Amino acid sequence: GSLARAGKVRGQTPKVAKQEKKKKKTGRAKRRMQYNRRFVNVVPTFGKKKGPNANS
Amino acid sequence: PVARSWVCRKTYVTPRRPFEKSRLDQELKLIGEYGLRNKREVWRVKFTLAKIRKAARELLTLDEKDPRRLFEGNALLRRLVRIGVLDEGKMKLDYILGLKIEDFLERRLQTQVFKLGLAKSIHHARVLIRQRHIRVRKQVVNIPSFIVRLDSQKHIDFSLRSPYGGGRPGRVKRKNAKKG
Amino acid sequence: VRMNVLADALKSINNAEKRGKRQVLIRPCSKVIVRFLTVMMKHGYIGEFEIIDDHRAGKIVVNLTGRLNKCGVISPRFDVQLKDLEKWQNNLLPSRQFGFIVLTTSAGIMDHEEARRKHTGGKILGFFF
Amino acid sequence: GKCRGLRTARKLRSHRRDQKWHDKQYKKAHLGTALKANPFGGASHAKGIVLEKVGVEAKQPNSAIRKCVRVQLIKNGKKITAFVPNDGCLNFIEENDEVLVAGFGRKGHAVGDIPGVRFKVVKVANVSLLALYKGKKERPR
Amino acid sequence: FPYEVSDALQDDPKGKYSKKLLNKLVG
Amino acid sequence: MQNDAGEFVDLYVPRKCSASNRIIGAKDHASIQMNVAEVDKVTGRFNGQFKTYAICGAIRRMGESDDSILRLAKADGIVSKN
Amino acid sequence: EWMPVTKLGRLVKDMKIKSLEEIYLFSLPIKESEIIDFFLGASLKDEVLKIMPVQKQTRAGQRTRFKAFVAIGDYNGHVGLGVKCSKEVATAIRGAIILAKLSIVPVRRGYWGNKIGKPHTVPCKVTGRCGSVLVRLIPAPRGTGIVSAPVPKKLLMMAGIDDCYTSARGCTATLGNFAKATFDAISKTYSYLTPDLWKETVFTKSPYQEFTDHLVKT
RNA sequence: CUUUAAAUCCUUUAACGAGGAUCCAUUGGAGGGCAAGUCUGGUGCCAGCAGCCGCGGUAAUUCCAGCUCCAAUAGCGUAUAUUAAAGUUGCUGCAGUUAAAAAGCUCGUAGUUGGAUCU
Repeated sequence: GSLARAGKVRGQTPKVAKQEKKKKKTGRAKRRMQYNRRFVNVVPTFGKKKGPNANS
Repeated sequence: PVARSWVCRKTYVTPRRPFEKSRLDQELKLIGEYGLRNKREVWRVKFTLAKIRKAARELLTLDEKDPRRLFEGNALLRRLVRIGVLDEGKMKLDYILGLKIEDFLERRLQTQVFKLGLAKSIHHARVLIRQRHIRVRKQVVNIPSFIVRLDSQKHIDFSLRSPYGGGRPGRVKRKNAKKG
Repeated sequence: VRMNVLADALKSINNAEKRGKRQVLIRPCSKVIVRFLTVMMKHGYIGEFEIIDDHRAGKIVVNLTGRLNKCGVISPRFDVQLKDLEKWQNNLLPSRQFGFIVLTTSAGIMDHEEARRKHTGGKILGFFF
Repeated sequence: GKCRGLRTARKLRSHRRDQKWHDKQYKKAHLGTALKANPFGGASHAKGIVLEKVGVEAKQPNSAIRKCVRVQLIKNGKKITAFVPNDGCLNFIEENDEVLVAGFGRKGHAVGDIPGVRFKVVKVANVSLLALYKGKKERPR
Repeated sequence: FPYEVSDALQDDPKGKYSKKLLNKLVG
Repeated sequence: MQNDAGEFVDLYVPRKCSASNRIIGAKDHASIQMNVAEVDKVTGRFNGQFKTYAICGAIRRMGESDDSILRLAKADGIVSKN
Repeated sequence: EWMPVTKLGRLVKDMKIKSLEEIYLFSLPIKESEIIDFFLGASLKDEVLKIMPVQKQTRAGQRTRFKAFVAIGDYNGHVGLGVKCSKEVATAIRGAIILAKLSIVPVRRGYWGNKIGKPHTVPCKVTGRCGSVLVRLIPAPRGTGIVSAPVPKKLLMMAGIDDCYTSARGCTATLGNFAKATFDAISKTYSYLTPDLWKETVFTKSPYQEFTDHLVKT
């Protein structure tokens, strides 16, 4: 078929700049943060399905 | 030909199933509880315990009066007792199979520095050891994974040159005192 | 034709035990069959048996205490050394707590534990648990 | 049934040797016709000159124009069709230029929609396609 | 009980999201 | 069912068939435990004692429960000879 | 409240049957899940192994039913596996929990080598079969854990087995047949005659015989 | 200083050296397998993704992006060969009625395997 459309969608999408955000911790501190999130303090545990990236 | 030695060895094993929720949770619990940098530290201690269990199992297949079984089981049990992982009462090869990874994790220098009151938390313990504040007997030890032996446990002090253990305030305190 | 009369004997005992029968007829009899039966009986797996003496070859009536889970033969009779006995008894036995591997040995026909006691190997005849 | 005799080792070994040739993987590995027919000649990657750009129609359940290139390998001169993975990445490749090509991931087998294509372009003009796609590097003029 | 996942499953037993809902209900 | 110390560690001890000495499984609902009343020698009346025979479902399925129970009763003296 | 509909249910409700093992001793069918709630209800944990949409071709489209596989069991030597098909998923899960409770079997645990402490593994090599799926459990040393696929691992952990080796043959992608073969293998632990079980069986009075007076007078 | 022919490096002093401690951690992914969003915008069987099943034809959880998340982490992705997974080469340990498969049938040499029995 025709090769005219090659960077069609990638070129035609509106370019949105990455937002500025503070750096994430690394190494033992990042794992400490993960451990605290998963295990130490967890309120919404009442027998329902919750995911770490739930948008609802 | 070179005068070099190429005897090198990998100290851990990667799990067969990469994304297994139960194993991920167990490893993260160990990491957070013991202040570990990554999953490779858990896998390294797991590999150590696995090799010890394999040796104990292979010894338990020998005859109870086998000279090699006696000698090498006695040596292995002595080694496990020496680092505090095994109790002196349980000097049988069957008690090796009952050991856990946490048993070895307690004997790290980081865990002992936290548990002897030298640090406020396990992460404070790690950064204290990494910053040359901790010594065992008279040797300033800098490795968090340093496995403390039973007779080295009572000689973990706070280093004669560290600001916490004998003087010479640090960079920050000296600079601030100079400022005012 | 019929080779390994011990194989036929052990398979007949196995089938009779599965059928729940209290006695099994084994023919022909042989010295190896009798020694294997004695090994099985010293551990309480079969109970007393009788040799019907024909004038050609033996017959045996074995009383069957319902304890035999399985008696089998290993063909060919592989030669087994003491260091290789654990592998055989790990492949053939259901547990390390019970079950026996029978070996013919210069010291006689006997189970693997007694072969260990006499510090000797031999040729594997079969197993029972 | 199979032979169970103390002196059947020759028969067992010869039977295994003969019946291993009825295994597709073993015969392909040990026969030599596959290595002769392999355009890479057993290599993981290969360099070629982009002869032209082609568009391959995806197989019937799907509808798309997969942008590939006909390249000719330097090592032996064979003509290969190599997929250009990401989008707009065909704009980075120009005809008659050097290109580093790898397998498509299925050990000489077509992947997904693209029929009869078992190679993908990895580098063009000695700079990776991933660096060009992300803007890390640019085409050398 | 996650009636949301079960109801979305009964909406489309073979749907595009059927595998995800089936996996969600498992456990 | 024993450990090194000597304490019994099994959850329970299953019954065995009185005809085959095989274990009657906990889900063998075709197995029975017949109770056979015992009789005073002089009066011929139920004396309160009984003989218990557990038969697995496999034996009852093959039709051997009859002869097995008859043999068990004969061995116990409940059933006479000839 | 629970009003029993069977003799066994009444005997259990009236605190006349001491343990579930007295029911297991006589191989009595359990037809009321409230008995299992009475005996192990404080420790039973259930997991849904799979929801499986099955379809029946009808004149107008495909009728769709949902098959729930639920493994239940306290982690101390009892386990059950129940499968329920229903119009709705929640009903299937509830029915499968009930059926798993009704199918709970005792699990025999043994020692691999020396017998220090409590039993940890299967007493011997056992095999369960279900539709071309064969599951073999092998005793494993102390601290081995369960070397098994996730489904048999769930069933074996729920059965209180600590250490095990597992070998599976057949179409283990059939989760139902895999689960049923593992359940069958676990069940065969107490039906396997070992030399420690050779001692002559001393019969005790049946629940239907011991408490006949209670049943008649009620 | 030490090291070393001489050096470097490590170790050891000393001086300066951290608050976006900007002295900034990345590589892959987020439908399932398989950990992790049917959130927002764009595209509209196109561009592309996709090892496999599949996604894309105007509410795309799968493409292009933003945010968020998660996997390993000073490392991570890809291609290829190879090992386990493969009891899909099976000695242990596979199959041969209908899924691939027992020669049309006999004889027959080599090969393989061969009944009891002797303190």
